[PDB]
Amino acid sequence: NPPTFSPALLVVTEGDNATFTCSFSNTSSFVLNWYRMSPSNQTDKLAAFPECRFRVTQLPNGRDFHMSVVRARRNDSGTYLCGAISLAPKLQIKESLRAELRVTERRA
Repeated sequence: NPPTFSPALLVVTEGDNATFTCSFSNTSSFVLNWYRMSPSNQTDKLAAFPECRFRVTQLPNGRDFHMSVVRARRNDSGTYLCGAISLAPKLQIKESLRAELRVTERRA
C-alpha cells in the first residue's frame, strides 16, 4: 500500500506553520521523501526521513510522519506529495496522491 498524504487541501495564512501527515507502513527498510510537485518550475524534493523551513518527523506510532513548512509564505502554495522508496527485493517508489497547500495573503 502507498502512503496517504493529508489533509488533501490545507489552507493556512502566511506566517503560520503548515503540517501534512504522511501515513505509510511497510514490514521490511524505506526512505520517505516529501516532494513539491507544482508549480512546474518549483518542483523539488523538500525533505526526507531519515534526515531550513521544511521538516519531516516520524511520529511515535512509527507509521505517521509530519511534513511541516515552518512559517509558510505565499509562494509555498502548490501541490505536494510523499513518496516511499524501498530497496528490499527490489527497489521501487510508491507515491501518495497529492495534497494542496493554499497560503492566504495577510491583507491588512
